[PDB]
Amino acid sequence: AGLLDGKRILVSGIITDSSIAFHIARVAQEQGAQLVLTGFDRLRLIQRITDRLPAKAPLLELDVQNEEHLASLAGRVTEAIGAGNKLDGVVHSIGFMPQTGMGINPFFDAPYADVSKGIHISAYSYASMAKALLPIMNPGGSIVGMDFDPSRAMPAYNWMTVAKSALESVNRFVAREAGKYGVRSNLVAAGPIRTLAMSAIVGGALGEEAGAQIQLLEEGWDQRAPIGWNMKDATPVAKTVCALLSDWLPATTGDIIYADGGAHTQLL
Amino acid sequence: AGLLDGKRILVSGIITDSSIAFHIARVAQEQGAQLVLTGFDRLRLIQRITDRLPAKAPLLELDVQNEEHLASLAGRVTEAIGAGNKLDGVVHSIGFMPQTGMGINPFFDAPYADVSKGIHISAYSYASMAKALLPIMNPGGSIVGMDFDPSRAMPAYNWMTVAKSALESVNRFVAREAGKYGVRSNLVAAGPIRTLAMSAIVGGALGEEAGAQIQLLEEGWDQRAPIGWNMKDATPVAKTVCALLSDWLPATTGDIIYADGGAHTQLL
Amino acid sequence: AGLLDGKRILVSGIITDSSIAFHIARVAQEQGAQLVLTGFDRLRLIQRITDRLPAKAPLLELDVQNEEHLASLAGRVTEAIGAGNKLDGVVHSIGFMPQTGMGINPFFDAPYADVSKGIHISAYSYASMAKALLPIMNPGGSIVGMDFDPSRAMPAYNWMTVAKSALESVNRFVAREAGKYGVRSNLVAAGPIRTLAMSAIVGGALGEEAGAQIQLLEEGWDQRAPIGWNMKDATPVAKTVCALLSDWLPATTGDIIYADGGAHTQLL
Amino acid sequence: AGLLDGKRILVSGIITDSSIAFHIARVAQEQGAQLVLTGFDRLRLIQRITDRLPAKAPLLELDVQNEEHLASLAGRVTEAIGAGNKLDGVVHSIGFMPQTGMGINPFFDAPYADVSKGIHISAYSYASMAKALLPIMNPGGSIVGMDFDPSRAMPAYNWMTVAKSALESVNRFVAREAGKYGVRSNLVAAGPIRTLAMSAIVGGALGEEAGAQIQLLEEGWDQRAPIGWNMKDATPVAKTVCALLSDWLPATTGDIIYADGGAHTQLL
Ligand SMILES: NC(=O)c1ccc[n+]([C@@H]2O[C@H](COP(=O)([O-])OP(=O)(O)OC[C@H]3O[C@@H](n4cnc5c(N)ncnc54)[C@H](O)[C@@H]3O)[C@@H](O)[C@H]2O)c1
Ligand SMILES: NC(=O)c1ccc[n+]([C@@H]2O[C@H](COP(=O)([O-])OP(=O)(O)OC[C@H]3O[C@@H](n4cnc5c(N)ncnc54)[C@H](O)[C@@H]3O)[C@@H](O)[C@H]2O)c1
Ligand SMILES: NC(=O)c1ccc[n+]([C@@H]2O[C@H](COP(=O)([O-])OP(=O)(O)OC[C@H]3O[C@@H](n4cnc5c(N)ncnc54)[C@H](O)[C@@H]3O)[C@@H](O)[C@H]2O)c1
Ligand SMILES: NC(=O)c1ccc[n+]([C@@H]2O[C@H](COP(=O)([O-])OP(=O)(O)OC[C@H]3O[C@@H](n4cnc5c(N)ncnc54)[C@H](O)[C@@H]3O)[C@@H](O)[C@H]2O)c1
Ligand SMILES: O=C(NCc1cccnc1)NC1CCN(c2ncccn2)CC1
Ligand SMILES: O=C(NCc1cccnc1)NC1CCN(c2ncccn2)CC1
Ligand SMILES: O=C(NCc1cccnc1)NC1CCN(c2ncccn2)CC1
Ligand SMILES: O=C(NCc1cccnc1)NC1CCN(c2ncccn2)CC1
Repeated sequence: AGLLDGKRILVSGIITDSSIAFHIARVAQEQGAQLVLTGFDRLRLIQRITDRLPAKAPLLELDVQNEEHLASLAGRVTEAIGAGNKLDGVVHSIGFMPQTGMGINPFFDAPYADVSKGIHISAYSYASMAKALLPIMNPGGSIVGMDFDPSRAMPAYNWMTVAKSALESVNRFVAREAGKYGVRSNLVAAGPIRTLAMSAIVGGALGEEAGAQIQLLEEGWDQRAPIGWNMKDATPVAKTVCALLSDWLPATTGDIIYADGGAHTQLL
Repeated sequence: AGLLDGKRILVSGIITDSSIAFHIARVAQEQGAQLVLTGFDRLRLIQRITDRLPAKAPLLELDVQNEEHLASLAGRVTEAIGAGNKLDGVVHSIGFMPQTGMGINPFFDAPYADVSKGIHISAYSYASMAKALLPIMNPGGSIVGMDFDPSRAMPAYNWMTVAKSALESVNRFVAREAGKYGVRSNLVAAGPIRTLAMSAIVGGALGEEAGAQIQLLEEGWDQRAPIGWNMKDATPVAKTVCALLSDWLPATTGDIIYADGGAHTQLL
Repeated sequence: AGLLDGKRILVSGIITDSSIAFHIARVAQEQGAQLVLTGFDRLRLIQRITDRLPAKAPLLELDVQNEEHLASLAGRVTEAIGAGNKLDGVVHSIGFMPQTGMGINPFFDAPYADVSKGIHISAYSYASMAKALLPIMNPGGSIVGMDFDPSRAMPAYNWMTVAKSALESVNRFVAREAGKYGVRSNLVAAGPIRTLAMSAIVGGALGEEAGAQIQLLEEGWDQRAPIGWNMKDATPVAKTVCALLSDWLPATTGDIIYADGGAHTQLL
Repeated sequence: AGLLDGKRILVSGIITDSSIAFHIARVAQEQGAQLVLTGFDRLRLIQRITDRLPAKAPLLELDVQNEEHLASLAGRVTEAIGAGNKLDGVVHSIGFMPQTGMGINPFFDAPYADVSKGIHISAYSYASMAKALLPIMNPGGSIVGMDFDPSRAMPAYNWMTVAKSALESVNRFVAREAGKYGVRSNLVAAGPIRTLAMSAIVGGALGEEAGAQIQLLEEGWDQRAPIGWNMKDATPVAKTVCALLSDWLPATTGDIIYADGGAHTQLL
């Protein structure tokens, strides 16, 4: 009798046990959803990590920059869920920006080849995934992507902020296409989460200046948030994604839900 | 095993069977919530209307302009739910603007005494209700109010648009105070709903010009909405309010959720 | 050969030599404008203060809460500028909120009579002034009001923030009416300025807590602003108001121009 | 005694007599500015077109995708304005999106190679130009770029809307870097202008459906604008760019000024 009882949902973006997608997958399974998982490059690691989920789920390879992977995706998902069955939900939890684009060097020194790779994976792929999966989605379905509020500039995040501004625009166009299938498209703008990569940045992987800036930036959320913010807890973010995958927000599309403790609503 | 199983929720704003609050109350009861209702002026009518809800609920008198009604509210609610029990949710579904403020005459011709009455009932009362009820709310609780997107000016809505801009500001301050109690505060910005008063305006109760403008304004929503908009169906709005009252959006506060078919995200 | 050569402009809001309106008036006169000034309550003080402006200007009494003052305003201005002449510009630099509404006590403890007085003077009066003066304004004319960004909640500003949210909504409706006369209506959202009242608040006139919060709040602007922010210098704000009064922003109306050093565009 | 008397300004983006940059260049020269022009690919055509400007100006070749052109730009500008002299202003009026990205085919059918080329020219190049020219800019200087409001999705504009969302984000980061030189960075969001390319689209160059959608979209501006909108008149847009290049908006940076007749402030 869970929130997502009987729903078939595809979850992308698991790489480690600290991935936001790992927590989305765990909460969705606790709420009765039947999952299909997609992974990039390190498939042996991803299978070993996902063995720790409450229930066993099939794992499919998906590199969003690979045209062949995207062209065969719908057929591979149909084989995993069985003929005559369709998806009720899709979770995009994919992001990447080369070090040159995220504070290892000044904003002006990031080459366009690096920025373009980052925009392909972080923004264009949201449209790529919707194109591939909408023909195998049921009416009343839901597509959810992960965002980080880019309305104002900030230190070190640099070109990844630009990629998120592009993603928010892409989401509004995806909602127009998804609407024809009776499917909603929305993003969850989360507060900062201490994943393995974020902890490494704070530890100085992109230089001391960038590390100090990210640490101070992350600390501002708990101070501003009227209900506080715990960067070591991904469960409130996972619950918000599940709310959008459910039948309980049926009139919301092309939109952004903020799971940030209310920090974006307060100046100080 | 409903979305709101075991929750004690106060619902204000029922006047007829077409009130948005009537639909919020019905959905909340179908989802296992135990309600307390508040009504203004026509208590015999409200009792007769609420006899049609799935379950019987106690009805309390509340005029938000009456200081005595607000001062005794917490004690009257405690008597209705029993000593030692507290509320888990509060629904503000209250609004009013005199005819002079809503298109019966030009924008510049509305006297301040009329505008002030409208702002008292539609915006200040959101803070009044939170002040009265937060001392009897449990941690993890939720306060929800009804909004109509006022970010851009529009024909005929006139000073009620100004009252909604004030309400959105009030909501951000209420979230600061509610946070100290472990309580969230949010608004649902709904698309237009054909209540008795809205149908009367379309029928020309505020003059032909205002009626023609409101009819054309309301018709724009379904055209712009990627998933469409049915002004004769309040159920998607009621479901969204219940989503905010639940434990499934635990990191959202001082915010606005749009239940408008995605119309605010599209230009044409 | 100044920016405003030959223009007839009404400037409201002068009380002391630290008033934002005093600096707007000085810059407008240096740029060739012919002024008419309006003052409230302390007319002997205002005449003595305005004797320090580069040129002598007629001073008229205007209490925005007084219906008689507003009804006679157009006739009194016509007498001052001469029959057959009209205004090219209007500056609204009026604001007030009782101490109960600005941090001397908690947000929930401000009585509605006090909040209503504050909203009348700070927001409704923008519509009152436009109603009185549009019949004596030339096509190509400009109305400008003073704003303080209220999109996010902040400590101590409390109900004055709510009044500014209402003012921004009022400005969008005033633009609809002013457009029929070929007149623009806009607001300037300024960064914090150390006027006599603001210095007194920092000095603890509204209590130590409010003073400490306002001081820290004000200090954040210079840190966030890419070009910095000097709270002791009103000249950049006065120049921005003159830009809107000129013929150089002819396609901007119902809008907000930010003269805050770019602080609102940066998170940290 | 013009608005820009004695200022040295670089203007990019002239291709025909209908280019927005042609009108910016003409108004800047009428206001006393000394110009340097940059052109792409068709240099013989651009020289012939710019012979019609009020004053003769040097023309330099600049393809924003060419690393060599950008590396030599500052030296070539210094040679044109003379040693010991620096620029006071820079105008970015550059945009491009392949037909696949602007309605000749569905949104999902635009290949990433085409979208990436469009984002390089329309958004990344704003950062490229600032990097090349800031070392030869005077304190008090100004950088201005051209925008088209992308906050909401719209028919046919498709991936060019996504490119504008990226440009707005880039502008906020450019303001951080430019601030170190005492230079402002802002965008002008203009209403639709009937350039040669826009007239060809309305005439069906990108298919009948796209043409019909663009014509209806463009027609909405004049209806919504409180002061109206003339798509055949670029002079109000050129005046707004000159206002930002002047000393009259000295506290505005990382921002957007809307020269759209106030259309973005009104729903209907
Ligand atoms: N961590 C935070 O503070 C935070 C906050 C808000 C939003 N987000 C967003 O949440 C999402 C998930 O990030 P995360 O923080 O969990 O980090 P993560 O490293 O755990 O997840 C990112 C995922 O992207 C995948 N990926 C990269 N390139 C790919 C490609 N070519 N094809 C397919 N998959 C590819 C990686 O394999 C990985 O699984 C991202 O969109 C991120 O921007 C993160
Ligand atoms: N109908 C729409 O199109 C629409 C759309 C979005 C939001 N809303 C908002 O939803 C809310 C509910 O409105 P509705 O459309 O259901 O209409 P409604 O007439 O059914 O409800 C408004 C309620 O306000 C109550 N009220 C008025 N003055 C009061 C006072 N002094 N004290 C206490 N209660 C008082 C009335 O008794 C009534 O129950 C309002 O805030 C309205 O602005 C309506
Ligand atoms: N000082 C700041 O930090 C700051 C920043 C942004 C915006 N503002 C705004 O600028 C405007 C001017 O304020 P200021 O800071 O120069 O302070 P101020 O005290 O010098 O000016 C406010 C003016 O309002 C007038 N006023 C009050 N009640 C009135 C009434 N009933 N009728 C007519 N006039 C009345 C006062 O006489 C005074 O001249 C206000 O709208 C204020 O909110 C101030
Ligand atoms: N026309 C409108 O309705 C409208 C409205 C708002 C904003 N804009 C924006 O105004 C700007 C100017 O466009 P326009 O409408 O005057 O059209 P336009 O065709 O006259 O100008 C665009 C310019 O971009 C140049 N360009 C293209 N690729 C280039 C490259 N690789 N290197 C250098 N220059 C390159 C072209 O040569 C041309 O001069 C664009 O950013 C456009 O998006 C246009
Ligand atoms: O989006 C975020 N974090 C949000 C944030 C911003 C500021 C402060 N705290 C948190 N992280 C993603 C994670 C995936 N990516 C990545 N991972 C590995 C290598 C390269 N890139 C891109 C960045
Ligand atoms: O907020 C709305 N409607 C939203 C809307 C706007 C534009 C087009 N369609 C819908 N209605 C409320 C209802 C309660 N009020 C009221 N009721 C009775 C008498 C006076 N006022 C105030 C107005
Ligand atoms: O709007 C402002 N200041 C903006 C601000 C906000 C936060 C930090 N720094 C600056 N001041 C006005 C001034 C006129 N008013 C007033 N004056 C006298 C007595 C009562 N009220 C109302 C408030
Ligand atoms: O940005 C605009 N127009 C704004 C607009 C949007 C919707 C309705 N009316 C106007 N035009 C530019 C012009 C330069 N570009 C271009 N030119 C030639 C070939 C390819 N691309 C890119 C598009």
